[PDB]
Parts: sequence; structure tokens; C-alpha cells
Amino acid sequence: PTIQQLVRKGRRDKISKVKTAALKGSPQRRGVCTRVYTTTPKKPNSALRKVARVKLTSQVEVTAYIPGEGHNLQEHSMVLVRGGRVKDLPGVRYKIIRGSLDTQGVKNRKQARSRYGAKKEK
Amino acid sequence: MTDPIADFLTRLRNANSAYHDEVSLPHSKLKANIAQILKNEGYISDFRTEDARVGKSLVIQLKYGPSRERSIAGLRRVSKPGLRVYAKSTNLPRVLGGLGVAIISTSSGLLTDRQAARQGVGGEVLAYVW
RNA sequence: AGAAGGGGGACCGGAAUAUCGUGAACACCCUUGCGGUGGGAGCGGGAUCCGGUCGCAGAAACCAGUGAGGAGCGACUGUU
RNA sequence: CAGCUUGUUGGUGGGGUGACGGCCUACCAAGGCGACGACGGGUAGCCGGCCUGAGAGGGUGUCCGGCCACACUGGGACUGAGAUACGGCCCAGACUCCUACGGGAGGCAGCAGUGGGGAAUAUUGCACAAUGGGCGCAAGCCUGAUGCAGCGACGCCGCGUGGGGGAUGACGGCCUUCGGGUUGUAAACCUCUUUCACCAUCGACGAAGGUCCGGGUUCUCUCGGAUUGACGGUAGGUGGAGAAGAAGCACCGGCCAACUACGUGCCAGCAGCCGCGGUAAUACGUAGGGUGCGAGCGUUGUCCGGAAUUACUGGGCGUAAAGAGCUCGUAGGUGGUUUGUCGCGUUGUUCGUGAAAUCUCACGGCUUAACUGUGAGCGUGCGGGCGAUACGGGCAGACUAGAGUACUGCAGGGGAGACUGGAAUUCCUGGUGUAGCGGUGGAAUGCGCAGAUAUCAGGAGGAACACCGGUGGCGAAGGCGGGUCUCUGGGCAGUAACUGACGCUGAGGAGCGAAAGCGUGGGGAGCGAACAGGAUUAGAUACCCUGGUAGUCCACGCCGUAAACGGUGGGUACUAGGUGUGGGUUUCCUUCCUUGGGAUCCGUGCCGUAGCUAACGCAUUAAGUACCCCGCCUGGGGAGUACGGCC
RNA sequence: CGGGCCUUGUACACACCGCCCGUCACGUCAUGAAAGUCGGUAACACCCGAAGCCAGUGGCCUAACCCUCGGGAGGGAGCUGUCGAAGGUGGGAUCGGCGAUUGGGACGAAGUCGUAACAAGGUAGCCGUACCGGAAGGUGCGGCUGGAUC
Ligand SMILES: [Mg+2]
Ligand SMILES: [Mg+2]
Ligand SMILES: [Mg+2]
Ligand SMILES: [Mg+2]
Ligand SMILES: [Mg+2]
Ligand SMILES: [Mg+2]
Ligand SMILES: [Mg+2]
Ligand SMILES: [Mg+2]
Ligand SMILES: [Mg+2]
Ligand SMILES: [Mg+2]
Ligand SMILES: [Mg+2]
Ligand SMILES: [Mg+2]
Ligand SMILES: [Mg+2]
Ligand SMILES: [Mg+2]
Ligand SMILES: [Mg+2]
Ligand SMILES: [Mg+2]
Ligand SMILES: [Mg+2]
Ligand SMILES: [Mg+2]
Ligand SMILES: [Mg+2]
Ligand SMILES: [Mg+2]
Ligand SMILES: [Mg+2]
Ligand SMILES: [Mg+2]
Ligand SMILES: [Mg+2]
Ligand SMILES: [Mg+2]
Ligand SMILES: [Mg+2]
Ligand SMILES: [Mg+2]
Ligand SMILES: [Mg+2]
Ligand SMILES: [Mg+2]
Ligand SMILES: [Mg+2]
Ligand SMILES: [Mg+2]
Ligand SMILES: [Mg+2]
Ligand SMILES: [Mg+2]
Ligand SMILES: [Mg+2]
Ligand SMILES: [Mg+2]
Ligand SMILES: [Mg+2]
Ligand SMILES: [Mg+2]
Ligand SMILES: [Mg+2]
Ligand SMILES: [Mg+2]
Ligand SMILES: [Mg+2]
Ligand SMILES: [Mg+2]
Ligand SMILES: [Mg+2]
Ligand SMILES: [Mg+2]
Ligand SMILES: [Mg+2]
Ligand SMILES: [Mg+2]
Ligand SMILES: [Mg+2]
Ligand SMILES: [Mg+2]
Ligand SMILES: [Mg+2]
Ligand SMILES: [Mg+2]
Ligand SMILES: [Mg+2]
Ligand SMILES: [Mg+2]
Ligand SMILES: [Mg+2]
Ligand SMILES: [Mg+2]
Ligand SMILES: [Mg+2]
Ligand SMILES: [Mg+2]
Ligand SMILES: [Mg+2]
Ligand SMILES: [Mg+2]
Ligand SMILES: [Mg+2]
Ligand SMILES: [Mg+2]
Ligand SMILES: [Mg+2]
Ligand SMILES: [Mg+2]
Ligand SMILES: [Mg+2]
Ligand SMILES: [Mg+2]
Ligand SMILES: [Mg+2]
Ligand SMILES: [Mg+2]
Ligand SMILES: [Mg+2]
Ligand SMILES: [Mg+2]
Ligand SMILES: [Mg+2]
Ligand SMILES: [Mg+2]
Ligand SMILES: [Mg+2]
Ligand SMILES: [Mg+2]
Ligand SMILES: [Mg+2]
Ligand SMILES: [Mg+2]
Ligand SMILES: [Mg+2]
Ligand SMILES: [Mg+2]
Ligand SMILES: [Mg+2]
Ligand SMILES: [Mg+2]
Ligand SMILES: [Mg+2]
Ligand SMILES: [Mg+2]
Ligand SMILES: [Mg+2]
Ligand SMILES: [Mg+2]
Ligand SMILES: [Mg+2]
Ligand SMILES: [Mg+2]
Ligand SMILES: [Mg+2]
Ligand SMILES: [Mg+2]
Ligand SMILES: [Mg+2]
Ligand SMILES: [Mg+2]
Repeated sequence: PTIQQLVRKGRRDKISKVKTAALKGSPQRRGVCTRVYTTTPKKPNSALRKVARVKLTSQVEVTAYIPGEGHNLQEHSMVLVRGGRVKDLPGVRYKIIRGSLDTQGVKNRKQARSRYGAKKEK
Repeated sequence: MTDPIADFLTRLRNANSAYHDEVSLPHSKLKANIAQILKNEGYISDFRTEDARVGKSLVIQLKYGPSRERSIAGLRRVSKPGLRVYAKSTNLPRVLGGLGVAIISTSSGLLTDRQAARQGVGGEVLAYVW
């Protein structure tokens, strides 16, 4: 609109939102994983999702999702947390990395075996 | 009322679209020079200057084919009074990849892109005609 | 609201002989008066700056607001 | 974040400095900066460059190179050509250590290394052989610079895990319509070559150098001699035997290359999106098969892209988000025709500069490549000189077409004030008169029988102005109609008398601005929020009925909002027509009395071509074609809300 | 009551046995207010003021220079003064955290109460304003058609 109007008042880009908020710049983040429990997803899914409350070293309390089938988590226990959305749990935006400090890999897993953590066979 | 050259281009464009055979419009030296360029490039038939009630009137007859098709496809003012546009001899504009004409006002007068590159002079880009 | 909270304050000398501000004698005109203009003497007033001096203390004795915050009641000065 | 500044702004005389200077001081004046954002708050080392992108742009400042700042925190000076003086001095502070308690010592953001933090980042290595550096006449001595090595797939590049024949459709696996298909020339087997790894051996270039000895006297020059390399017995070369020592990861619903079986059975689970799983799942887990890539392959994090979803290139605002309620006007932006000049913009050319590296194009060298050297580009720019004057601009003129003024007419519910008219409703007084009236879909509440409603005469008072009246007029918008008088604004047409571009728009700002509402005073017929009763209803805080206060009215102030709407900012020019209506002018047909037709200017409607639009529709009163200025939009909610501020 | 054709409105398409609004109850998340309370930041006024530079003073000390041999010149130690970091006192500014209690918001299952809107949605609907009401809302005044009527 009106090169003079642009000179007086330039263009301003849109405002995005930070997504790595708990990680605050880091690709992964360590946590203590208090109060493990289960959750039911949004309306048309009716499942039983495995989650955990993780207190990160960035001094933030977030909720993470535990992928794979079957886990060894408990109360206070060190986990490594990464980013990732679940799209059916309301506000879960983090995932527990499987194959890290306390979360051993998925047993009997044979396909893709690197996600979920698993050595080939020896 | 601002930018009489844009007024001139708009009058000619509207008449050409309306299939008119001629236009009348107030006469100025710049418009006369642009009309001369257009006739030399073959986008119009001959033009002439009358004497109206006050000042002089410039009349242009427009050119059509055997069938009823326009010889002028487009017209657009480039250097507007709200944003002047200039170019150097290195990067003079190209209209329709070269099948058109861009009017350049140089220290040597009005010129087209070919005539201005052959002389190595730039200036203000008045309008594209093609 | 003098909110609160702070700083200076004595004496001596110098600036300072019109330093500055009050009144204005001797002597300067005139429609001569209980008149006017300049003039600046002597006598008093106040403040500042600089240097020095003294004591524990310079508002010197007498004299001369305590301040701040939150509620209740009555608006207020008044009256019993 | 709207007011900041008193050595502050300027001057004079001094002081001070390597140097100009409020750098400092005494005096004098009262200035200086600010909407082109002062002062304040947040964040940040800057650049050559790097990543992305068609480009313009966006993100970034890590290796390498340049500049700046700092050296436990804060301050200060000294020495010197030169000081943020990292491994100097003084003081203060925090911390660690020694002490005979009086007092002392220290500073890895140098290399290596330790603890800690963290998702995460290395050896307490070798050598001064080369280059640079300091002192010395020199030999020399010093150099954690540097030259290399170690470690980490951390990255880029390159090469290997063999090659040539070979349906036992080996065997087996898996699927099968039980016939076969597939893995698959793939294996077995036959044969061939050994890049790299392994073993043995020779062994560098980097050194037209550094040293001492000889011609050369020295200077310069070779000569030849020893000797000197951390890397390193390394790279490389040569030779030996053997397919010999060496492949994995992701995915296969669509995007997007890649499909079947079994198990499971809204469970377990998957998922970037939308979705997949509730008994025949190509979407979950396994198998077979396939696809992509390969010493890598996936996930997470971040940036660009796609995104024309901030639009300069390159978007929009009738109804999708988006024209301020309307106007006047400040800064600003933009500007009609024409003459001369300047040469600021613009443009041509030349000189300087735009370091190197990186980037592009061509070669040159490492066995190739990555990497490296050379040459030309690039470096969009800036400064100096010399040309041009079309356009923009400045300066000096001219003109009347835009704008304004003058005169003469014209139409109008435009505005304000004062006075004034009649119809009707209500009430009061009186006459007649008697039992109902009122109200609804049906009723009741209510009024009346103490004389209502009805009807006639008189009176009081307030508000609104039937017919005219419309689609029509006026006003910037909101709005404006009983009449008369007084005062007052704008518009149109004609004339062309006057001025001579005086124009347009307009951030902020100011003014006006329906109704409701607020303050003070007055008034109050009718209507009528709230309120009360009746009715309906399951209920009825409503709709319907009977009452009824504020308010509606007036004076003077405030408020400043409306679906304040044409849901369409203002100005200007241009682009078929047809047909109504309001206000002019005007020939001709001038009587064809017709106040008809034509022409022209200014309004206000309908219909329609081109054109535009997602469509609906708009269409000379544009939502078409263009130019100038302004306001506004960037998914839906949260929300036109909170906090701050102004009123 | 049901059906057929045309036309009109629609926020319905599981197609009115449709869609859908707002209180209330339970839960979760984020957020405003709040007597007060805990931190951070940058200043400001005044008090005190180390080192050091500069300016003075300087009987105490002082080899070069001068001397008439007594001393003089010039210097220094010390001392005073301006400026001065750190510290202290005070009143404010500003950025955050927590806070009994309290306001709304969003999302939740197959909870309770009505039925406001969409059809003439059963009283046309929306806009501004005012009063009222469990709640959607109602009513008054003015406006609009993004409604109807002959
Ligand atoms: Mg006081
Ligand atoms: Mg007080
Ligand atoms: Mg004393
Ligand atoms: Mg007192
Ligand atoms: Mg109280
Ligand atoms: Mg009490
Ligand atoms: Mg009292
Ligand atoms: Mg009271
Ligand atoms: Mg008193
Ligand atoms: Mg001064
Ligand atoms: Mg001076
Ligand atoms: Mg920083
Ligand atoms: Mg692009
Ligand atoms: Mg520092
Ligand atoms: Mg440190
Ligand atoms: Mg320091
Ligand atoms: Mg030196
Ligand atoms: Mg020195
Ligand atoms: Mg220092
Ligand atoms: Mg140090
Ligand atoms: Mg050090
Ligand atoms: Mg040093
Ligand atoms: Mg180190
Ligand atoms: Mg860690
Ligand atoms: Mg750690
Ligand atoms: Mg060396
Ligand atoms: Mg050397
Ligand atoms: Mg790895
Ligand atoms: Mg495919
Ligand atoms: Mg199955
Ligand atoms: Mg699967
Ligand atoms: Mg993106
Ligand atoms: Mg873009
Ligand atoms: Mg654009
Ligand atoms: Mg758009
Ligand atoms: Mg527009
Ligand atoms: Mg809408
Ligand atoms: Mg809209
Ligand atoms: Mg409007
Ligand atoms: Mg102006
Ligand atoms: Mg102007
Ligand atoms: Mg101008
Ligand atoms: Mg012009
Ligand atoms: Mg370069
Ligand atoms: Mg080569
Ligand atoms: Mg040049
Ligand atoms: Mg005129
Ligand atoms: Mg009036
Ligand atoms: Mg009455
Ligand atoms: Mg009667
Ligand atoms: Mg009667
Ligand atoms: Mg004239
Ligand atoms: Mg204006
Ligand atoms: Mg404005
Ligand atoms: Mg007003
Ligand atoms: Mg009103
Ligand atoms: Mg009132
Ligand atoms: Mg009230
Ligand atoms: Mg009143
Ligand atoms: Mg009534
Ligand atoms: Mg009523
Ligand atoms: Mg009632
Ligand atoms: Mg509004
Ligand atoms: Mg209106
Ligand atoms: Mg609007
Ligand atoms: Mg307009
Ligand atoms: Mg327009
Ligand atoms: Mg008309
Ligand atoms: Mg569209
Ligand atoms: Mg139409
Ligand atoms: Mg449009
Ligand atoms: Mg508000
Ligand atoms: Mg507020
Ligand atoms: Mg039929
Ligand atoms: Mg339909
Ligand atoms: Mg709740
Ligand atoms: Mg709060
Ligand atoms: Mg001192
Ligand atoms: Mg609380
Ligand atoms: Mg309703
Ligand atoms: Mg309803
Ligand atoms: Mg109803
Ligand atoms: Mg209704
Ligand atoms: Mg009500
Ligand atoms: Mg209402
Ligand atoms: Mg109404």
C-alpha cells in the first residue's frame, strides 16, 4: 500500500511461537521422571497411553510420552527427553528416549530396532 | 490531477480497448515526443496537432488490421511520480523478452531500449508499450 | 506538606574608597517657592565569597513541631 | 518510554595535551537535543563471510582473516617510542593457602590437564627440521607461536568387502487357486585378479638451507666434503600367499519409490498431517518380499525454503479479516501548460579505493576427488576529475485550462431565535342520562353504580404537526417538514469581469456527532424501562391485558457510542447505450402553445455493452481503465479482554 | 393425519427423532486481583573516604650545583586540600516470584435446569444504550435488512 505509507511504516513479519520451551535450545534434556501414570486420549481413540512427569534440568516440569510396548520406568529415575508430539494426548509435547540412562530398549523388537533402542543380536 | 503521461497512456489504452479510431487529449511536448516514438515503432498510425479553445489539442489515429484486431496489446506506466525508476545502459529493461518497446528518457532525448543500448546511455524508464 | 530526609550557622581580616541597597548634608536652576535637577558627605541595614583563629560543643543561655504506618466513628471549624 | 539537558549550549582570558576541543577552570550570555523518536528499557562484540533462496530477501557471525573490548571484581598511576600492562606495580573487596598471630602469598578467558555444569566437545604428546618473532657482530640462546603427531564417522571427499560362466529351477524359507511362483546367476561348482588390510624389504621431497672446511681475499659466487627432518623407517616403491580379513540402516495408506501372509482384535499399540486398530488390518508386532541410501542410516533441536501467509520485485479491504461516524486542518507526501539557467537527482567516461582468503570461470599440482596455487571476474558501493540536459528538483519569468473571487439569476423540511394556529388525547366544571364500560384467541385484574361509558357546552395543559408528501428536496455526516418574522451557511447555472497554480490529501490535533445515559433547574397530556396485579403455562422473573415511576419535552453543560450502512475514504481523467425524475441555460422546429422536441451543465433512480468478480453482482453515481495521498488486514477463540496510561 | 407438484427460508446433510445457547455440579490446565511477603536491577541525595595524580606547606633529612665555608639553591620524608573506588544512611523508581481468598477463560463423559438462535425457529433477528431477571435472556428508546406485507 502506497510506497510512501511503506516508507513511513514498514512491513512486519508474523509472530511465531517457541516450541522447544522446556528444552530451551537443547536437542535432548535429562530429567528425574516423577509420578508415572496412564492417560486416556481424546474422544475418538479410547486407548490407554503411558506417560510420565519429568522434572528437567532446565528447572521445568513437563509431561512426556513413553513409546514402545512395555517399559521399566518407576518413581524417581533418570531419563533422557526429546521433542515430539502425540496429537491425541491433550498437551504432551515430549517423548522419553528408549535406550538411555534408565530406559532399557524394547524387548523382542526386531523391526526398526533403533528407535525404541535395541541391539541387533549377539 | 497528477501524472499526465499516465493520463495519456490510460486514454490511449481505453480507446484502443473500446475499438475507437482516434483520440483527443491536451498537447504537451512530452506527449508529442512519446507519440512520435510510438509512430516510429509502428504501434499507431499518424498523429497531428490542432488548436483547441485554450492551448493545443493532440489527436492520434489508432491502427487495426484487416480483421478487427488491435496492434497494441498492452501499455503500462513505469516511472510513476510516487516512485521514479531509472536504469543504466548495462541493465535497460526488456519487454516481452524483446518483442516489445520500453521508452527511455535520456540526455539525448526519448529513445527505445535498442536505440539506447546502441548509444550506451541510460535514463528514466517512462513506460512499456509492447 | 513544615511530609519524609539531609546540608550551612561563632569570631577576625579582605573583596569593600559608591561592594550593594535606605534615607541625602556642602555645593548645582528656576514659572522665587514650605519649588526643581544633578551631587554625594556623614549615619545606619543586609547578604555573599575567599583567607585565617579558637573550643568538646558557634540555634550558643532562656526560647523553640516528635515523625511514619493500618483500622473504627463523626465529613470539616464549632457546642455540651 | 514524551520531555531531556546547567559544564549543559556558546563566547572571552587562562590552564592542560603529542594534538583541536567544556578536556579543565573563573567570568559572561541563555541556549542545545527532540515525533526524521531525544531521554529510557531489552538484547548484542562488528565485519570479510557462512546457510538458504530463481532473485530480491531471510537467518547467522562457528573454523580462517581484519578491527574492537577485557584479563578474579572495582579504581589508579608509573616506566617507556608505544600500556585494557594476561604470566608488572599501588589500593579496596570476595575467595584459597602459610604463620611463631606480629604479618605474608596467589589469580589457566596461554598449552596440556582436574573438578563442576551440561544432551554434549580431545593428549598433563614430539620438535625448534621449516616460517614468523626477541637479544647478540656472529655462532648462537629463547619461542606450548608454529610445524606435526594422538584421540572422536564430528564433517566433506575418495576406495574396498571381489570378477568372468553357471534354472540342482540347490537346500531351505515364504506364498499358493496346491497346478506352481519367488528369493534367483543369486548360490554350489569352474575359473581369474589381489585395490585396500597381512608379511618382508628399500626408502623419501619438504633443505637452490643451517652449519663448520677449501677456491673466493671480504663483500658475491659456486666447488666439493661431513653433518643436520619432529613428522618417520612414515608416505611411497618392490616382492609373497591367498577370495583370501571386511555391510548395515531406514522405510513400503496418500504425499512418496516400495505388498502379501500370520498373530492381535478400540486392546496392545502407531502417527508429520488425516487418520489407522471394536474378528478377514498392505497404517499395530513378526516373517517373506521390495525400495532408498550406504560406512553409514534414522530421530530430536535450530535456520531458510516451499509461504505471492508482511506481498520492493510480489497481496489485499461491497458480502470471506480489513474504509476511521463525518469534516476542517498542522508536519509530511504529491503536483497543470510554457521559456531560460544551474547541473543537486539522473546518466556517460576516466583515476583511486572496494586487503587476503571464501564465491564464479579457465587452467595448473597432489594417482582421482575433497584440498591446494595462478589468472580473470565479482566486489551492486564511495570519493576526485571531465562530458549530457530528456525527465525530477532549485532559481528567474510567462499563461489560463485546475482552484478561488466578482456580477446576474435560480431551487431548497440547511441552521438558530422569537411569536403564533388548529385537529386530537387526558383532566376539571356544568347539563342530559342510566347500568354497564373496558379488554382478549378466550378471560380476568380494572373503572362504575357515591352516577361511569355515551353525548353537549366551557376551561386548563403538554406533546406531535393529517391532507400537501413521493421513489421527491436540502445537509459533511448525524439529520431536517404547522405558519409568520428576524438573523445566517452552503449549492447550481449563466457571464467571462478579476487573481494567476494560490491545487489534492492529510500522521498527530480540533470540531461536529442518532438514541440511551449523567448534572442543575423547569415542565409532565400521551406513551412507557423498572415495578405491581391478571391471564397463559409444568413453570412464565416473558410474549397478551390493566395500571404505572425514571425517561421521553424545555434551558444550560457532560458523555462520544450505533447494522453511525452504499456494510463501498478523498481527489482527478477516460471507457456503448436505453429509460424515469429534480434544478438551470439554450438555438432550431417558435407554436409544431408544446410549454412538446433537440443540445448542454449539475443532481437523483432503474436497465443494460465492454470490462471486472470465487460467485452473487457492479457497470459513466464502477466493484472498469489509470495516477496522487490517507486509514486498515494477516487463521478461529481467549478479546476489543487483562495490565499500564489518557479522558 | 398422511401424500404429490411448483415456489420460498435455512446455521440441517446422521438431513427437525436435525442443529444448538447459557448458568449450575465434578475434574484439569493457563491467567487477572489481593492484606502482605521474598528477590533482582539501574540510579539519586548526603556522610565517610584508600591508593594515586594535581595544588600547597614543609623547623625533619639531603652527594653532584653555587659558596664569603657559616650556609644557599634545588630535592625528598611527612602534613593539609580538591577529585576520588569501596562502604554507610535515606526516600523513591522499576522488573520478577509467592500469597489466604476471589474474577473470569479453555478443555473434559454418556451429570442437572431450561430452550435463546437456525423455518414466520413459533414474540423477525441483529446493533448501541439503560434497567431487570437462576441461566440462556426480557423490556424500553433509536437504528439496520444481513426480514416480511398488499
Ligand atoms: Mg521538615
Ligand atoms: Mg504524612
Ligand atoms: Mg579542636
Ligand atoms: Mg516549632
Ligand atoms: Mg471497612
Ligand atoms: Mg474491631
Ligand atoms: Mg467531630
Ligand atoms: Mg457517611
Ligand atoms: Mg485549626
Ligand atoms: Mg561553570
Ligand atoms: Mg575556555
Ligand atoms: Mg554479551
Ligand atoms: Mg522465494
Ligand atoms: Mg573490567
Ligand atoms: Mg575464572
Ligand atoms: Mg582489575
Ligand atoms: Mg624503549
Ligand atoms: Mg613517560
Ligand atoms: Mg588495570
Ligand atoms: Mg589472568
Ligand atoms: Mg595466566
Ligand atoms: Mg608483561
Ligand atoms: Mg586450557
Ligand atoms: Mg548430562
Ligand atoms: Mg555431568
Ligand atoms: Mg624455529
Ligand atoms: Mg627461526
Ligand atoms: Mg553417532
Ligand atoms: Mg508410491
Ligand atoms: Mg488379520
Ligand atoms: Mg506393521
Ligand atoms: Mg517453515
Ligand atoms: Mg517469503
Ligand atoms: Mg506490492
Ligand atoms: Mg491475501
Ligand atoms: Mg480502495
Ligand atoms: Mg459475516
Ligand atoms: Mg467482514
Ligand atoms: Mg464511511
Ligand atoms: Mg502543506
Ligand atoms: Mg504542498
Ligand atoms: Mg515540492
Ligand atoms: Mg511538474
Ligand atoms: Mg578479495
Ligand atoms: Mg590435475
Ligand atoms: Mg565518478
Ligand atoms: Mg472557473
Ligand atoms: Mg431552542
Ligand atoms: Mg391531567
Ligand atoms: Mg358528568
Ligand atoms: Mg364525557
Ligand atoms: Mg493577467
Ligand atoms: Mg483535508
Ligand atoms: Mg487523523
Ligand atoms: Mg459536543
Ligand atoms: Mg437524549
Ligand atoms: Mg435529565
Ligand atoms: Mg440513574
Ligand atoms: Mg429534573
Ligand atoms: Mg399504557
Ligand atoms: Mg405494559
Ligand atoms: Mg407480574
Ligand atoms: Mg465503531
Ligand atoms: Mg443512519
Ligand atoms: Mg466499519
Ligand atoms: Mg471518490
Ligand atoms: Mg476512488
Ligand atoms: Mg438523468
Ligand atoms: Mg478470490
Ligand atoms: Mg445493474
Ligand atoms: Mg472486489
Ligand atoms: Mg475496554
Ligand atoms: Mg485501565
Ligand atoms: Mg404430479
Ligand atoms: Mg439449499
Ligand atoms: Mg470450574
Ligand atoms: Mg497478580
Ligand atoms: Mg590526601
Ligand atoms: Mg491463590
Ligand atoms: Mg428471541
Ligand atoms: Mg426458540
Ligand atoms: Mg415461545
Ligand atoms: Mg423468536
Ligand atoms: Mg421485564
Ligand atoms: Mg435491546
Ligand atoms: Mg425497536
